[PDB]
Parts: sequence; structure tokens; C-alpha cells
Amino acid sequence: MLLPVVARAAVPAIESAIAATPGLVSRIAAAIGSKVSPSAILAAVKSNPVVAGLTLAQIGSTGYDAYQQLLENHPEVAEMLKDLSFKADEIQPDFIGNLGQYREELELVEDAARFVGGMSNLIRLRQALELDIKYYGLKMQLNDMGYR
Amino acid sequence: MLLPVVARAAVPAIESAIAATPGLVSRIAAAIGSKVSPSAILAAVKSNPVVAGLTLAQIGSTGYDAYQQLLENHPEVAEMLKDLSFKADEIQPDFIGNLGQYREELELVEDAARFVGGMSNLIRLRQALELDIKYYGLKMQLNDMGYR
Amino acid sequence: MFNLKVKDLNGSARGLTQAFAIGELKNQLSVGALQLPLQFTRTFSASMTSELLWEVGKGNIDPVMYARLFFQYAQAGGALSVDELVNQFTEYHQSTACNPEIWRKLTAYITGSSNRAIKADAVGKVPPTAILEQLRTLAPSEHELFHHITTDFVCHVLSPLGFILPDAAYVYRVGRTATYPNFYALVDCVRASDLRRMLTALSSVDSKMLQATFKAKGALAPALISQHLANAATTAFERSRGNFDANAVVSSVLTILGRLWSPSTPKELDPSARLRNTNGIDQLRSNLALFIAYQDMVKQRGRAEVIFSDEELSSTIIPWFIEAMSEVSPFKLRPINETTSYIGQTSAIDHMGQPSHVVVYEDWQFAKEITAFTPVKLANNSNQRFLDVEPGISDRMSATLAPIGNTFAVSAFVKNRTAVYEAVSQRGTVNSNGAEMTLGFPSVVERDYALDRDPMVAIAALRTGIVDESLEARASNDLKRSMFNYYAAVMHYAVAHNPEVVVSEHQGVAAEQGSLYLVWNVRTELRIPVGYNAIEGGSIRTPEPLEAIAYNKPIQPSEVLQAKVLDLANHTTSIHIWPWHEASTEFAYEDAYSVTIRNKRYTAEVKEFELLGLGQRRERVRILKPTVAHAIIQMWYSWFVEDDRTLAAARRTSRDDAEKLAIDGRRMQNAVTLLRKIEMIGTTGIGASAVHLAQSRIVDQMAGRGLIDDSSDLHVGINRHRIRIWAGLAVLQMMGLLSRSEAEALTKVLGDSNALGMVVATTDID
Amino acid sequence: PTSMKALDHTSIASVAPLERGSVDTDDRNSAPRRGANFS
Repeated sequence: MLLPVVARAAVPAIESAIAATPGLVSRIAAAIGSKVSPSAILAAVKSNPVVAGLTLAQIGSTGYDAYQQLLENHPEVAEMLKDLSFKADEIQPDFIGNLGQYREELELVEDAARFVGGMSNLIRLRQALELDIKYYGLKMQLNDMGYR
Repeated sequence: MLLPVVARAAVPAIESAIAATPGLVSRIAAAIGSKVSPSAILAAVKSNPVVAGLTLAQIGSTGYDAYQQLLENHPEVAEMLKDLSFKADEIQPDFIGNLGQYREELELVEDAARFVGGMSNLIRLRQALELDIKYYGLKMQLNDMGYR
Repeated sequence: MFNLKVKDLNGSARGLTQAFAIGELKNQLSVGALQLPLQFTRTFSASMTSELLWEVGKGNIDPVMYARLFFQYAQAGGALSVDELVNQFTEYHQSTACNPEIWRKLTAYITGSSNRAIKADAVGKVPPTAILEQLRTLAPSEHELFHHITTDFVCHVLSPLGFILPDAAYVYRVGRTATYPNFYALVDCVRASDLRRMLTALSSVDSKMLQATFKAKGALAPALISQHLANAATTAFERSRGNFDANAVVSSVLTILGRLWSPSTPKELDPSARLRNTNGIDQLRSNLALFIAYQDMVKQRGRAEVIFSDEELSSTIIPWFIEAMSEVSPFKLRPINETTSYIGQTSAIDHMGQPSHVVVYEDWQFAKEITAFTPVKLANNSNQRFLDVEPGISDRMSATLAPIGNTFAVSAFVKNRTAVYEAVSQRGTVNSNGAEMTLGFPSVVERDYALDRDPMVAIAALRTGIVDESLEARASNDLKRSMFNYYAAVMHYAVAHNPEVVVSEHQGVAAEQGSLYLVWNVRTELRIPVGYNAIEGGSIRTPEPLEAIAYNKPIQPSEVLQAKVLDLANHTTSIHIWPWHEASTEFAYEDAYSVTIRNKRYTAEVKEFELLGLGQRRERVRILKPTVAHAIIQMWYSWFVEDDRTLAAARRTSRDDAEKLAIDGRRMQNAVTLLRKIEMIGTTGIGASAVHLAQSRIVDQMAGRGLIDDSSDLHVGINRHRIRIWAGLAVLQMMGLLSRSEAEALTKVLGDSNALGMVVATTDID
Repeated sequence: PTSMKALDHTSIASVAPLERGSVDTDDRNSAPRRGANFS
């Protein structure tokens, strides 16, 4: 059963997308593998949460809102839903070799990191040096007045 | 993963802004290093909070409340986001620059100061990195001859 | 934990070098120079772990004790030492006790006015607290000290079975003082011995011979009592006027020692020739603690001057100067062998005896007793409070620390370190910047906890050697006194185990009498030098106190250094207290465990009053900070994290397979020994009570949610460990023993080492 | 609040069962079996 808190928002969201264009109705019917009739898929959404999710992946425009709210009230489907919906990210031909050149470089940062502290520190310390000189003067002067 | 609670806060925020003006593509690519397309930068936001926090601060019309919401909902990103966003305040001609603006900066120095040593030591260390590369080689060669 | 390279001291140890102490920063000191052999058989040490309670109620103005409280103060609070403190004390004395108007007021405050009263019959006795309350009103003075020294004064003089009752009392705590005397610390030890010449006058029979005429003759007349008193306060004050200059007394008596030790003393200038009495000097000839002082003098002053007469006078100061240091000060004369006995040493060996790294440590036996007291006030806005001892909270805490004191003992850290330095090096010592030396000093780190000073400020001062002036003057003392306390503890140590030492003048270009620096003669079989000195001829001589340590054979600590607990239960219950406030900290602990079960998030927050099993939430109670315990466990967390930084650093270097599995076996082999310590901590009753309560709140939180699957799941391979640990890190945090950010990282070590998943077995200590 | 996060990501030492099976049964609920009618 789909939880009402979700379903309240979910059902009209889908129905709106259907009324927007018919072209999606055929798509979701293919992905979910349900009868092409708009009344059919809407009967399926209510029945299973897993199904409800795949529909909201097919339409991301208006539907993204409910989907997240579905995800909240159902941590269960979260794992299963993540698997059923997947697309291999196209990899660039240059990428893996292009990464090979930075081997020398990153090992240099991590030598500097360990010395300073956490990476957060080094990002700070780097700015402190890059920082304008006057500021060093400013801080010295406040200490001249007594301020710490 | 990006918390779903803050997700519904950030996604309409960044999207509305992207559709509001195309000019915001200059911010995403500069810092975050996201891909040129508006669709891919969206996936980066969903992926990482640090990435998301740098999307929220950069677009500032509708964003601030949304950005502060992200902070509390995922508190580990606090130290990271506040640091990775820093903008030098230039200089005040008047004596009283104070903590008005420069507050964040004079704090920043002290951390760097604390680590290295006495305030002098840092300014020294500041310069050592500013020195032309040659001087290093010089010090090394005068070491090679057996002078120290 | 301090970490330095013995080869180059100038860079990393510089403040701990001797060439810094005597102030020549350019170059190291040549062994070759005039040399004058001598023997150090004695030294001045403030006692380690001296904690006592001193009742100031009633009695008599015990002369010595009240001097020490001037001393204990001017040291504690900066203030530009004691000379101010003293002369102000005369002001105040010349403001009040020398002023008869205020005396008459008290008499009006106690009996009545303008009447004839009769002793002990129509005269009622009054508690000392009362007349004190009036001193606050009458005398507007800065320090509560000034009032107590006057209080017990008036208590003494007017009491032939008189105005004061025997019952009332106060008490004060004997705090740790800097152990080895700094130069200024001598100056004060003279002046503190000035003021008990003052006090012993107000306690004197000449002040007493007032009472001697009033004993059996009754006290009838209010003025003719008070006035008869007020004079006797000024007369005993006229006499006490005057005093020697500590600035001059010390400066001289060092210098006329300074001419004794130094190899270059032209024929005439030596003491034995121009001094009448050679006794006094003989005893101070051999004294070490003065030497390191004498170095402090010449560094700061830049010169030396006498301005005392050459014999007759300097023979009447010294025997009095022997007294000042003998008693008044906390500093007591000790045979030098037995002052540093508790220090110990262990070396990371390789072949011939040549150390890869050598570690010097203070031996402690963990001190576990925690008295939790609470404030109680009969009076408004008064520092002085009763403090209630609360048994059983002590016994919950001490029930927890009983197992803790077993596994955190300091003797077990150093056997842990050396074992690392062995696995890690894999290679000849000469390289990698020569041998290194690491040392750590809980007892020094302690001193910055009591002052709530970050111990990380000093240990960053040494390497650079120079202090930052941007901090306030009361801090610079606290830093520069502590930067010293190392340097003294080093040289008392090195001299203890290498009895043979020699003194030598220094050389510089322009206008300097110069300074004295020791040069040790140490013989040991190593065919290779460490640090840099010749190691030629089968013996080696070195200026630096550190290099003279490394050559030592391993040492076992002779005696545990044990901290007696401050004992409140005895004297606190019936009596007011001192500045308790800062010495202890408030008792509250707010922390929340979390876990996820059947993909459903659960949370149980827990507070401090429940964990003990106290129904009431009571914030009125506070915990006395056990800094010696926070010192050790802070150290352990420092060293432990320092390990895993090196191993994972030492692993990626090797680039060889047979070794990597020695290291990857070492990381894991710690991370279980760790994961067992924490869990064994969890079993402790404080441990247990956090466990039971952590689950119980989740079960009952769950039953409402409507599913009981818990009971099976929270006892599992993981989530029984997870909650077990988190209870083990709470108990450390709910005490002072660790900082919540430090535990957060200490967790992350168990994350990667994956020691957790590979155990799957719990031990219950019931 | 204390952070147990780091300690949370772990793996369990794996092992292989001698006779494989019983895998998808991890989570299921069979609803009860009725008794026979009575007379």
C-alpha cells in the first residue's frame, strides 16, 4: 500500500503530467510494463510504492517534489528503487588516462595536508599567505593597542 | 547523499534561478567545476552537500534562507562551506575598519597565526614562499659546499 | 609529547639548549676552554604532589604559614612579584592597624559604647568570622589575605579568655608550586622571609606582654583596652621597619658564588681568601638549583654587582640567607639522587647500542579518587563556603576509574612507542636527519590544566624558542615559568645520572663577565656519535644536557610518582573554603546516542544525572578537576594518534610487499587493543549504566512505534559493539578526561582499521 | 552530539556456506494457517 501522506501529493502530480501530454503515458506504460491506458497506471501507482517511484523518474518536471516526499516516508524502497532505475554514465575516452597525470600531483598535496592538518586547514592556511600584506600590519597594530 | 528534507528546498531554488537568467552558469563552473550543461550541475547538487552549499550562496536572490536550512540539516558542511567561500575585503582608508566587515578575516589570520607560531613567524613564513625559487637553490648549494 | 632531533638542537630544541639559557644564540659551545671540576650533591625542589589543607581558624599568627601565602600568591598571579605586595601591605597596615580610629570602631562594634564592662562575666565571646565581617566594612582592601592576617592578629592580642570564642575556623588548600626555583622565585623567597620577620614581631612577646598585664586584672575600659592595644600594634610595627633588598641580597650572594665556581677568578676575587667564614659557602657551593638560577641572573641582568661589604657583612647575610631558603620557601633541600628518581628512560635500539629514537618519560601511577563537592552559603556574597562531600558519587566515579587506572598506566605507553619506532625505521639511523629524541611530561602538562592554559602553547615555544608578547603579563609568566620548568627538570636529571660535570666560562666579543655552562663527561661504548660531538677516545664531552641523556643506558623509574587526593572529607565539612570555584568544574553532561534499526531511525538522549542513577537533577554539585588524570589520558591520545600517522606514512614509503604486511599487521593489532580498552571501559558501572539506559530508551521508544523486533537486533555482531563503544567514549567525556572532538576522531581510527567488523565477539564484565 | 558515523561504515568478514540456499527468505511473513472445521 502507498502511504496516504505521499499519495495525497503523488496522484494529482502524475495525473497532471498525463493531462499535459499523452507522449509520457506510452513511455511509463513501457517502463513500468503496465497497460497503456492512463486509468491503469494510476491504479498501479496506488498499489505499489516501487511502481510509484519509477513513474516519478519518468517525469521529473513537475514530479520531483512528490518523489522526494515519497522517499522520506519510505526508506524501504529507497534501496530497491535506486537499483531498478539506473543509467550508465557515458565516460569520456580521454578521462582515465587524463587522470593518470595527476598521480604525481595529488601525492604532493597529501604531503602538504598531513603536515598542516585536515584538508580544511590547508585551504585556510593557503589563503592566509595569499592574503594581502596590510592585514598582517593591521593585526599587529591591534596588539599594539592591547587587543588580542 | 543529500538529505531529502533540504533537497526540496534547494532544487527549486537553484532551478528557478537558472531559468531566471542563463548568466548563473558562470558561478557553477568557476568554483564547483561542474560540467557546462544545466542538467549535470543539478546532479552535482543532489550528489554532494558541499557542492550544494556552493550553489546556494552563489545565487543570492532567493537563496539565503534555503542555504541556512541546508546548514542545520547537514551540520558537517558548516566548516567546509563557510571556509570554501571567502572573499577578501580589500582595504579601508579610515582607521576604523573594525570587525564590521573585516571580522571574518582577522579571525582567519589568527588560526594561521596560532598554527605557525608568533605573529612574526607567519609573516616570515609568508615571505619565504614569496621569495624567488632561485634563493632556495642558493641555500641548497651553499649547503652542498658544506657551509651552514 | 615533545619531539626533537638531537643532531640539530639549534633548530628544534633551541629553548631547551643550554646555549640559549646563557644567551649565546649564534653558535654551539666548544668543549675546549678552562675547566673547573665540581660536585653537585644537593638541590632545591618544591615537592611533587604536595596537596594539603591548612586550617586558619583561631590559634596564633603562626609566623611561617602566613608568609607562604604571600609567596603562593605573588607567584600564582604575576603582579610584578612581591615588592609591591609587601609595601602595599605596609600601606594598608599604616592605613588601618597603625591608625587607632579603626581599632576603637571594632570595640564599639563588639561590646557597646562608652561603658564599663567586666571580663568574661559581662563580656561575651564572639566568633572570629564576625570581626572579619567588620574588617571588610572598615578596611576597603584588595586582597582577602590582608584581612585574614589582620584577623588572626586581633584574635590573638585581645584574648585573655576575651572577646573571641574557640570554635570558629577557616581552611585553605596547599597548591602545586613551580618545582625548581626560577631566579625571581629566589627574590620572593627572600622577601617572603622578610615578612615573617614582620609577623613574628606581631606575634612577639612584646606584643604578648600587653596581654601579660591584662590576664588576671580583667578588662574594664573600652578605650583603655583599645587604645592600650592600638599603640601595641604600632610599637610592634616601629620595630619591624626595615629589611634587606632581595634584589640585592640574591644578586650579590649568587655573584660571590659565581666567582667561586667559574674557572677564571683572578687570585684576589675568590671567596675563601677574602671571606671570614667558609662554612656558609661550602653548603651552597655544591647546590645545583642555584646554578641554573645563576644562569638566569646573568642572562637577564647582563651584569653582576655586589654592593655588600666584602667579608664581615657578606658573612652575616649568607647565614641568614641559608635560613630563608631553608624553611620559609616550599623549596626544601634534597640529595640530588632522590629528587628526579621518578623520571625514566627507554631507547629504540638497532645494533651496537646506537639509538634510533630514545624516549624519556615521567612515571605515574594513575590517581583515581574523585570527590564531588557542592557549595553551601550561610552568608551573602562571601567567597567562604561550607562544601558538602557527597559519598557514593565518589564511589560511582571511583568504581569507574578503578579499571581505567589499570590500562592507562604511563609505563605501558612507552613500551608501546618503542615498539613503533622499531617497526617504522627499517634503515640506518645516521640518515633521516640523525637520531631523534621524544619526551613528554604529564607533570608539566598538569601545570597548564590547573591554570586552564593550553599545554600546546609552551611546546610550540621551545622549537621556536621565543615567546609572543601579545598576551597579557600574567600569561607571559605562566608561559615563561613553564618554559623554564622543563629546562630545569632536564638538567636536574642529566646531572643525576652523570655525576661528573665541569664548569666553563663563555666567550663573546664585548664587555661581558660571561656565563657559566656545565660540560658533562660521559663515557659509553658507541663507535658512532649522536648529536655532534667527537665520541673519540672512548668518552665524550658535551655542553648540551640532552645529548648527555642519549648516551645513558636504559633506566627504570625508581619510584612511582603518586598523587595524594586533596582530602575534603576531613576538614571541609565544618569549615569555610578558599577560592574553590575555578579548581573544580560544573557537573553536567549532555549527549545523545543514535542507531538505525530495520531502516528506521531511533534516538536516545542521555543526561548526567541519570547515568549515575541519581533521580534528582542536581546542578548544585560540581566535580573537582583531576588534572593528573586528564594529563595522562590527554597524552595517551596524543601519542596514539601520532602512531597511526607515522605507520600509514611509513607504509606508503616502503614500496615493498614483505614490509607492508608488517605494518598492516601493526595498525590492526593496535586497533583491536584499542577497541578492547574502550569496551572494557564500557563494562565499568558508569559504563554499564550508559548501556542499559541507551537500549532501554530505544526499546520503549520502539514499542510505541509498534514493533518489537529490537530485542533480537540490538544484540548482534555490530550494534552491540557500536553502543558498547559509544558508552565507553561517553564516560570519558562525561568526566573531564577527554574532549568531545578528540573522541570523535578517535572513532575514525576504528572506522578505517576495520577492527570492528573483524572481531564479532563481546566480553561482559557484569 | 557524539558522532558514531565513522564507526558505522564497516564490512563483515565474508564466508561461503557449504550448501547454498535460503537466500531470498531473509524477510517474509506467511500469514497464519487455519484449523479444520469442527463437528
